[PDB]
Amino acid sequence: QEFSELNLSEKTTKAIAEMGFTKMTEIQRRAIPPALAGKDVLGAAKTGSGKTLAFLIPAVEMLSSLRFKPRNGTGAIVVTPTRELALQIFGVARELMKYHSQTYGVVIGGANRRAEAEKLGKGVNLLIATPGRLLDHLQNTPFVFKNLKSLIIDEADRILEIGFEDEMRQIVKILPKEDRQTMLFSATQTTKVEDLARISLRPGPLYINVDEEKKYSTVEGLEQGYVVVEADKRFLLLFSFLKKMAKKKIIVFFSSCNSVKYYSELLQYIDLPVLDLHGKQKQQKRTNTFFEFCNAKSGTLICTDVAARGLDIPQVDWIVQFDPPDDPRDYIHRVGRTARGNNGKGRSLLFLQPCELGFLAHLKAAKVPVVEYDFPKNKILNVQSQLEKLISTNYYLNQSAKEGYRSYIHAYASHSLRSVFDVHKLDLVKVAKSFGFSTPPRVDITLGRRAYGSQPRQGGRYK
Amino acid sequence: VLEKTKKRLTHFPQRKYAVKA
Amino acid sequence: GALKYLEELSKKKQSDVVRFLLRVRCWEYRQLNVIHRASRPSRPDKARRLGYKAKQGYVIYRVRVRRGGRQLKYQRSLRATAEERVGRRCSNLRVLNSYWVNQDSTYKYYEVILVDPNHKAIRRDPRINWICNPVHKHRECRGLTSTGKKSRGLNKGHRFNKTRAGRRKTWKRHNTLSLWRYR
Amino acid sequence: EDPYPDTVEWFTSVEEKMPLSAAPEPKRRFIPSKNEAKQIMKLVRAIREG
Amino acid sequence: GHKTTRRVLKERPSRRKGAQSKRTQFVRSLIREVAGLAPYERRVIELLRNGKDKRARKFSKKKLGTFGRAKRKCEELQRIIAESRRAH
Amino acid sequence: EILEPFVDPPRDRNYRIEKDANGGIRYVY
Amino acid sequence: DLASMLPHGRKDAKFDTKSRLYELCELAELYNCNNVLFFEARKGKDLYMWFSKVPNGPTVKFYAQNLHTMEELHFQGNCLKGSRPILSFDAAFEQEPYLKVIKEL
Amino acid sequence: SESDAVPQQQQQENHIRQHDLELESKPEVLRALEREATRPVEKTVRHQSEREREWLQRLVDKHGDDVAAMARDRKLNPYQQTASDIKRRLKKAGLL
Amino acid sequence: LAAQAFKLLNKYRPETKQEKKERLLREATAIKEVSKKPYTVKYGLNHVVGLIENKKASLVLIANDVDPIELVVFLPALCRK
RNA sequence: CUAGUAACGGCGAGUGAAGCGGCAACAGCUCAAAUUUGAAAGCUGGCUUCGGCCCGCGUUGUAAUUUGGAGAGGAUGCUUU
Repeated sequence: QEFSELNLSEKTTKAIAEMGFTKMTEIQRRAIPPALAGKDVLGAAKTGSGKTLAFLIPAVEMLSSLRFKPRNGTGAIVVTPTRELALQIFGVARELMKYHSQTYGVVIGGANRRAEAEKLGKGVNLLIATPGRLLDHLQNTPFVFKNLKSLIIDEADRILEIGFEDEMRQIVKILPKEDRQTMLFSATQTTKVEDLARISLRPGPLYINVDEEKKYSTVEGLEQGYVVVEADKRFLLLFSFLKKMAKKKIIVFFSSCNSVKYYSELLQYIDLPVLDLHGKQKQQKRTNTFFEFCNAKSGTLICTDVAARGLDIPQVDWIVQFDPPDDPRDYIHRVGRTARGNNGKGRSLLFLQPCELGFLAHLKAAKVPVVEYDFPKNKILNVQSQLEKLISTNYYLNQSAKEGYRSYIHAYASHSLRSVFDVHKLDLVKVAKSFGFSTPPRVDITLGRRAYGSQPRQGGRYK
Repeated sequence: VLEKTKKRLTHFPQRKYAVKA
Repeated sequence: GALKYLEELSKKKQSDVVRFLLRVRCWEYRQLNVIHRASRPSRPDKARRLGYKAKQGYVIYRVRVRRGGRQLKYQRSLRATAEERVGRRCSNLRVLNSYWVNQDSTYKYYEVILVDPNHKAIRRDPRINWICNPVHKHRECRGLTSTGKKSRGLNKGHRFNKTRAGRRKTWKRHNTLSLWRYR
Repeated sequence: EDPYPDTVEWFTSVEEKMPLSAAPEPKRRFIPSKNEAKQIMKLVRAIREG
Repeated sequence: GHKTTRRVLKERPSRRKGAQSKRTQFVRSLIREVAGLAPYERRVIELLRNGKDKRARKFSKKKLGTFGRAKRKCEELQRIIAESRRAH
Repeated sequence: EILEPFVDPPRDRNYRIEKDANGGIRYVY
Repeated sequence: DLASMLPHGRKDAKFDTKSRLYELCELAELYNCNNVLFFEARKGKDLYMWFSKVPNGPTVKFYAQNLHTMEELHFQGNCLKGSRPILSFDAAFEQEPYLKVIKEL
Repeated sequence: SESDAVPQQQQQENHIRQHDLELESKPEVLRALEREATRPVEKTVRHQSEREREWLQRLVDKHGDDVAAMARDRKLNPYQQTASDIKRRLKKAGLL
Repeated sequence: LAAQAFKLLNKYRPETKQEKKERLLREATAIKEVSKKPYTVKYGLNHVVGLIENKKASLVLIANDVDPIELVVFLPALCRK
């Protein structure tokens, strides 16, 4: 069974064919018709199994059938644990709703708070939101959420692990419950995701597992590379590594969609032939660029960590991790496996600052071996002078330089491993120096004894 | 008059109209 | 943004740097004339906020006024007495507004902004050509400045009922016997 | 009492690295001046007319 | 009284019409350090280092005029003493 | 001393706390 | 008139209504007083009298009515300022519980 | 039927046209007033300047129909204009 | 130090009203019948203190005789912060 | 009209409004707080064949943009002179 034979609207069907997706992946095939009927479902899928398309199809279909307008407010809420997974969901939702008249928007941590309230006040029908800033908007901002019809909880296990316990419970209290669809997607079935399910879902779920029980977690047959690199010289290391190890296969990882776009236009101005894979391209372009990479012999793909979870990495010689990784269990184990690539001799390295040497202690505690990689000072191609000249005189590449810098810092602060990676040991001057700036652009890092005779509040109206 | 009031009066002038009975 | 810094410094006017300046200026202003002239405003942020520009036709004058009672109290403010004394001196100019600059135990010091209605830079500019009209002759004598609007009770509310259109006009309205034809 | 004391820098002793303004720079700072391009073509029109 | 359906409103742009910008806090903190203290504020500072918090609070009441202004001035000056030893 | 492999390591008052007449929380200063 | 009959008390005025009721607790701790007699006026016409013990003790709300003070000339009586009173209470003050904690205040 | 109880939907028929309004046995003066109301009006189109078409003519001869390269070339696009703006400007000149 | 500062600063003097009018006359008559960013010394109080608030300034030189001294009295602390 | 109402008073003499409602007429705006900084773009004079020359004012701020039921900046595609 395929996308055509399930009866969709002509606006939904035409946008579906524009992406090139025809064949239903397994979770979409058996969870979209139950959600279209109106039954709440549970999903035990893995990130990148097409599950992002699995809840947006019933969400978009109900918006068009109920004929939502901006004055009716939010119809669907999709809760995503981190920023760049929400930015991927917002990317596919834009391709979905290209023929529709509904409105999509994104609420994320580190974004402009009072610009988002004006975005919400005008009317956003489909809202993808981080649970932290969702609760801030729900308690403080005036916008319509009284016509909500579906709630999506995407990677519910990752939401609980980050520490959004109290935010999840306060959200299900404030959002309306009567005649509401609910979806709960997760990977591992912990006890905490059971309490989240029993308080958000209707009393009869429709649960499906396809969770990969054959997790070949190897603790010995693995090897991880790492470079100690100064904060202001990380791009110069990436540039020198790519130009000297050119005519080879290299996959490089980043942390944000904005940084991938900025470094794509940088390397073309500096004349390195390199392929990019970020969220703002069309979906058909992404499959063409990945297929052209797989049946290539040499070259480089720039792609974020989040897009490469659901991506089947071909035989590559080098796996490059420029930014801190999203899930280090995902990182160390699986891309360490795909670095070996069955028979090939492939290696994977991790860029580390001197302020991130605590990752080594976690490596030694997990008993998985490491290999140092060192650089001479005469191999770094010092092109900082012409990089600063190009940023200071080109306005498009300056705009992408600010966006890549802000998206890197915001992702650094919203990291699970706060001990190894936190923003307060970064120096922003050297971080912006690598991004191409003389002076750092402004960012927000942050984004008992009580009163005498003060008793708790017995009652009253508060707002 | 000011430039900001000339730019307003150029593109949004007092139109002429009638209302039916 | 140098004037935002001046606005915060003017708020803090008993502090050490400003009280030093207010002491040495008061000594200088005392030994000058009563109705002498200022080439530049002593508070450029207050002059800017009140309508002064660095244009030909705008002048600044400094006045010392004697402080104290008239237990009868003079209902005219000391700013209103200051504004009336510039206009009787610079009879060709129009009093725009005034502001406080200094204080003593015997005198208060004000700086008054004047606009020349007969210059050509003033008549050409539609932001200040309203003062060229003959209705605005001697605004300080009719209580038409910010001091006069304060002392005449020209605010809105139940709190300013008797004086929100003029008390003499309201008293004339409330004491008039209105007789109609078909009574 | 010490009558007039020494000043301690409790705010300037720390140095912040970012500019205060987070507002985006306008494009006008990266391109040739449109205000002069108008002035040039006015001088062109006067020279064409003689 | 009458049952009418309520509307949500766009956010007032006159809300909090003071100055809550991060830039205006830089101007206020920089001017205080340049300007110094008033003579009355110097007395409250001296009592706060000596530990006479009650005498400093009562002195602020008599000088400023209301109790909430005494709380505000003593809080700002106590944060000045805290930031003074941080630089020290 | 990192016991678990890669999760975060785990990491006063002027009053007394006692219950009130409605079975809630009150304070003695 | 009441403060002329309590030598163990001190006067204050102009308390901000937009403040919190437990900042009255901070106020009396600052002035070293264990009781407060608070006069709250509504509309400029309605008086509400508060009695409390400042750190932890109970609090009573009243609504004052029919006020008459010493400046009226028909009273014709006088007592030594600050002299110790004879407090006279009622039988119903003694029996009933809520008035009995009021008599303590 | 109607799912969300909005009274605006019953009255219906994010930007609107701003300088005009699109509009869909009686006295003679009224009949005349609708006649000059709906009479055809001259377009009075606006042309590009001579330097503007020379600027575009220089651009198309170098690059061609690839609007992306005209956006990222400093010597013939000194004002650094977005490729969609030049594409719209080229359509007005007639060049593809 | 004054002479060495003014030796560098004289090299980056702004263009006066005469040679700016001639320079605009250059490009007008050439248009009848290609430039980089101009670099000049920046002046004006609100322009300069806007530049130092945005960390665009490299060196700031302040006069000692501003008749209302308040206009520059915050400048040494703002530059140092 | 409210209304001789509320409110104040040798509470005697007295004094004495306003919101609402019905009409008449209706119309909205300018600044200061921003860096034009890829170009003081602004303005008074007085010399002229008048077509455009200098002098001065002004950066301690003259134009443009903007004035908090707002706004700016990018992008965006229609609509206006």
